[PDB]
Amino acid sequence: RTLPKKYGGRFTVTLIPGDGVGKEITDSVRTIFEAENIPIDWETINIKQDHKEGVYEAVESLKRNKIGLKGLWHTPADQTGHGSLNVALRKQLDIYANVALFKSLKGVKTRIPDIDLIVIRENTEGEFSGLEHESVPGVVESLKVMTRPKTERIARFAFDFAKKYNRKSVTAVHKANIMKLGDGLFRNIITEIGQKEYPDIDVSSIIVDNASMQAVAKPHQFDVLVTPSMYGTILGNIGAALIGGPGLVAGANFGRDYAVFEPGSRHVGLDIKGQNVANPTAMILSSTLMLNHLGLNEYATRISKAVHETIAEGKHTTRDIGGSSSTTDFTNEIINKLSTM
Amino acid sequence: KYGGRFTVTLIPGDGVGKEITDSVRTIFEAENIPIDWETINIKQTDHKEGVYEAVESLKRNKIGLKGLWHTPADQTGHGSLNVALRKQLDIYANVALFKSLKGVKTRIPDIDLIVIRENTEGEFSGLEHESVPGVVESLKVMTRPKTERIARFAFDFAKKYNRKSVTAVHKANIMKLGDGLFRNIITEIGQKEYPDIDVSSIIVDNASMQAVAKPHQFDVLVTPSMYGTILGNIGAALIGGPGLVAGANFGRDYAVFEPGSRHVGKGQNVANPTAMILSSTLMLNHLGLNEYATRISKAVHETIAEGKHTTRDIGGSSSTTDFTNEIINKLSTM
Amino acid sequence: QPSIGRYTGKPNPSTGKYTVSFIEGDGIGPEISKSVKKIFSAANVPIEWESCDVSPIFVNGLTTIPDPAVQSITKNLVALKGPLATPRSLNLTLRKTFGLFANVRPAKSIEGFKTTYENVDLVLIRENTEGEYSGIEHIVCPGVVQSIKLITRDASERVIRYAFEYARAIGRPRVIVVHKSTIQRLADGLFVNVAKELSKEYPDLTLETELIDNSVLKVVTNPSAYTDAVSVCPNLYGDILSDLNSGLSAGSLGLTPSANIGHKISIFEAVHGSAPDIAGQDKANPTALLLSSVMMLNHMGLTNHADQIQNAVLSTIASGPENRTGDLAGTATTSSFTEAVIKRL
Amino acid sequence: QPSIGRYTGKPNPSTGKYTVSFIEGDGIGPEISKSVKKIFSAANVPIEWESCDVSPIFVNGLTTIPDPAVQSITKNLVALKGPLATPRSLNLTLRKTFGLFANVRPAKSIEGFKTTYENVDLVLIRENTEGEYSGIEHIVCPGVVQSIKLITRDASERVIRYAFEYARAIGRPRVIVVHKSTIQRLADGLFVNVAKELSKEYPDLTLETELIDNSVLKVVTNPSAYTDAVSVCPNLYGDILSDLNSGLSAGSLGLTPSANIGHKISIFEAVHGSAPDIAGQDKANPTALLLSSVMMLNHMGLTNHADQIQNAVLSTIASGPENRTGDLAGTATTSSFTEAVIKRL
Repeated sequence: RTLPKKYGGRFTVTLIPGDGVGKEITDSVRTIFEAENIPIDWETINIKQDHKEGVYEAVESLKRNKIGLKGLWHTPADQTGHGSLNVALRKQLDIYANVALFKSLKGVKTRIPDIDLIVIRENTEGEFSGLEHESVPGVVESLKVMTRPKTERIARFAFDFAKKYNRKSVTAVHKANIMKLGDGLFRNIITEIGQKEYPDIDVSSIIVDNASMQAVAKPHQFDVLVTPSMYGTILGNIGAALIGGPGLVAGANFGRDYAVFEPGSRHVGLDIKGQNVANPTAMILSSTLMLNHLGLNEYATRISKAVHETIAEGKHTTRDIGGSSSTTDFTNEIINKLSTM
Repeated sequence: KYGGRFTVTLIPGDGVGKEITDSVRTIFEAENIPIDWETINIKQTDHKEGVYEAVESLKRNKIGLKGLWHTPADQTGHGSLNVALRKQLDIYANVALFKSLKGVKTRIPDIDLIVIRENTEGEFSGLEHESVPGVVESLKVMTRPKTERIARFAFDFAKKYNRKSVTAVHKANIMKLGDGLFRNIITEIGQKEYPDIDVSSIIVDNASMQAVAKPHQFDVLVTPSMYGTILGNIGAALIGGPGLVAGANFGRDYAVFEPGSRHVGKGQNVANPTAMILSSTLMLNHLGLNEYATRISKAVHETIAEGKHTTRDIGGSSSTTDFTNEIINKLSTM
Repeated sequence: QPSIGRYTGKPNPSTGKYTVSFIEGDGIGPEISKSVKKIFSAANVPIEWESCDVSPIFVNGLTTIPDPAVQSITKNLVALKGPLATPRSLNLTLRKTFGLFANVRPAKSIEGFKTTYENVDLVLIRENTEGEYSGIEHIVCPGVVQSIKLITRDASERVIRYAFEYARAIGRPRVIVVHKSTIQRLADGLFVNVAKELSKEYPDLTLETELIDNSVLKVVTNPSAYTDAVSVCPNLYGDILSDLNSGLSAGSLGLTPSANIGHKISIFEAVHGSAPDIAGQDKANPTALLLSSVMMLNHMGLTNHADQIQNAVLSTIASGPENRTGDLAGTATTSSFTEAVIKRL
Repeated sequence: QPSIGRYTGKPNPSTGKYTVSFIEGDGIGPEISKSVKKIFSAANVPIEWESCDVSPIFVNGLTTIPDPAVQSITKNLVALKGPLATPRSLNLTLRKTFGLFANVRPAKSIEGFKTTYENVDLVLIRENTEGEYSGIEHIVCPGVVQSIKLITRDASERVIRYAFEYARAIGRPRVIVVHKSTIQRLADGLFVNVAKELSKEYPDLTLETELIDNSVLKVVTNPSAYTDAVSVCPNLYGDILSDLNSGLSAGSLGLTPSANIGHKISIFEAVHGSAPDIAGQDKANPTALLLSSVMMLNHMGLTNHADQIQNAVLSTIASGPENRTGDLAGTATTSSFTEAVIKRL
């Protein structure tokens, strides 16, 4: 009962589809899941037109089920990590670790090939817990905190994650050159927890401006990046561009008792506005991270091979990675390789 | 008894501090008390080598007697020594005793209040900055553990000295969160842990008014750093001035005794040593002596009761030396 | 009369009577307002009332003041409000909408009435804008409240100007700036510096500065030592000091007038409460609201009527125990008091 | 030319040559400055130098800038500094004393030189006064650091004016304000509002706003999409964005010019380091400093000499591998480079 909701072999997971596009990509997953006959029952939550009764219902559903799959709203709030839902997940459920996976895909034309980085960002402090005030007109003041217990969690999370997925490098990204106290604390705590508790893993540090430059020019030097709230959005968007856009980026959010899976870039530059045109890959891949976590993951390996194979052959690919098929076509092609699998 | 001898830290202070300190040294040798002074030469309430030596002496001896500097810093609780005692020694509770004295002409008679003030937070741990020109911003904290300590301290003190009322003084009407926390914690710790004691609350502005008009309604006041100085000065005025106010400062491991008003209100050999001597007896009590404390206390009360040999601030015309010698005189015949 | 919050005159073109907003408030509000009108008519003063309602309207959850009253008071430039009970803050929005920046708090002994302190005549001006009024509180870590408070040169150079012009306007030599340890708080350093800057524009006035510690020690041991002075302080200690002063003069807020001065508007009020449990019973004491009338008059220029309704009147009628009221160990009623005043009016 | 930080002309009354402070700095500073003078003499430009020392003097523990250099630069109105090593902050005091409020950071691809990104021509103006530069940190409770950061309308309506006037001055249609979620930070709301207010005083220019998230996604997938635009941002993201832009254009700070524009003074510099371990060995690359020279020239009005020393010169000499330098997988030396430039100069 600290455990994912489960009756007779079947998991109940929270499904929060989001807006119109979120519903399209969410339905892609629903469709692949029924086709593969996976033991998952969706408890779908309709958050109708950062509406308060829906946020309450989603939080309440997550409290019961512990695991969730979440789509997008393409309002500026959802994409940055603010807006009622995200703050609820962070304040009420204490979901403190955002993970985005940036792996290059076999059939996607990218300026820099074979990328494999993971960005882990702290999700409860800094940007997400400030105070801002205008006390004399024309002057805005920000008061933000960085605390050692929150930064210890995120460190252990990052190292435990590197351990579990056989990553060999963890780099803390910070601005300790200027913020000598706050970001100094961050760099220090990460490197200490590295040497004392995880000796088999290489710890390192990089100033965030240098990391930006280094990420667009020589991405291969990086493995797992750990950063405060404020720099993770920037590093993540470089990540997204590097592998062919937001539509290809898996994501997960973890707390001690809760996990919520969702595209790692919030489909930032996933405009492509039209009906049935959006890339469902990020949602599907996030879907498989969820399967892994639930202990399924035979199912996850299959679904993952299907989508990698489908995008490797330029046929039936969606418009943002150079194809011309609809999200439905793409989904059906995946389901098709699945039955013959 | 028969024991041995306590070594206590003595920090005399400036010129007047040294006068009143020497009054105590004199009474003490006359009564032949088993106390050895480890006297610390601190040039200024800022003199970095002196402050370090005083802290180090207190770490060894645990108990201290401290005079005054009449710089504005020492009188308000700032300046290097006071912050050292608060940051390094974690001395968190300042106590001032306002008892009316038998032979002192006061507009309101028979006063008996105790003001206990928190000494590590609020005013004493802020941050202030001027980030755009002409705008100063203060950032102060009030925390539950520090306020729980000061609460238990106050109630423990009421219990020990048979006081029946503890009133928390706060500004929760405006600072609903921070001073709300303060009022609540004091009243809760009262009802759950100290039922035999009456707890109450009063907004600080109303308490000011109430203190100058009807002081008798109060017993033990507990307040944050910021209001303690104001309540304490009303207290000092009520009983005839700073020269009559005993004081003590406590941490878990340390105690430093000193006049409770920092002598807000010179010439050579004219200052009232009473506050210092009375604080001196608080120290005796604490050390477990206090047979000696009862005698010295009776001596000074008796000496000031008879208007002869009284110092100039309570209407006499004698020097601090005359006053000291009169006290020592009633002591030998005791 | 002070150039800072000067009253823009102009009687009614027709009646030859000045327009003055009221706001009778509640509790003992009504019966105390009634007594003010009967003494303003009986002394024949150039004033026609215009009772306003300031009941807190809510706009965006932010407490706002009703437009009927806003327009009334913005036009008349003067108001005289009585007490009102407690629901943001009623008094706080009042000061924000009308640009009230200074609070004037006199505390004087009543001649012939035996109180515990004697010969007290204190004047205290406090800032009202910033400080703990515009303060912000928040929880930083789990058991930790942080307070944020602001002080500005502009707001300070304004109460301080007013303090000077007010000392001149009542014939007092010294203005005393009260502050806390100047070197360990640069917020008091800014207030003191601003006061020294203005010192030179007012050569007829002596500027003293005093530690709030010393001020309270002195004032309580001997209140008279400050009857030749006008004190100013930052918003922080204003509440405390003014209530301490009223404790010296009377032993309560009962007999205390107050003035809230803005650049154009100015509101005058007693500082005691609604006291609902004594409403209707005709036991109220209008002295406080009466003396705020005097301050209002004096702010308008009607000096002759001011002294008339203050000099003789209630000041002298508060002599003889069959007058007074239940609060001052008296026997009179709010009605018997009003005309006992009209007697020596 | 921008009216904001306009250059007050005046050549030397006698020589007919403009005075320009230097500050050769250290490490590879000397040899890179030498190259700039040899190319400014060889192209015959109206400029006489005046090397300054800015070694950090300490006054009250607060780092101050030497008076020799202050007077020199306050008089000349222009300076051109190279790198300098790291002892409050050397660069930070430099900007405070001379009132430098804007930092102009271009990032352009070199024609004929194969880098990983192509056709990038980016211009980013960032605020330099406030933000994390005027920031305060302190420990609130025992494991808890709080940061305080300030942004003002005044400082914002100034980089933003400059951004507009600089976009007009180099012929670009759009200025893009970059910010973070506007509704969940009213700090970026203030910056964006200020930009919309100035939008109307510059009708020839198109104002777009963009989330910094979207900007970095777009610019990295396709740099060229921004070569018709000038981006401004608040001080917060300035560091990160400008270094990301230089990663696109070159893959390091090696070829990057910058301008620090104030109300009257203006300092131009390369942004790479001292790189002491390659000093003396004649391996330095003056391109960065050279290109700052061009920006300096263009700020002075010497447009003809600007294009001369930029258009042909080092831009075109950076084509052919026997030139370049060790950093750009080249073989040339800092000496052989300087005259190889004077060749097509």
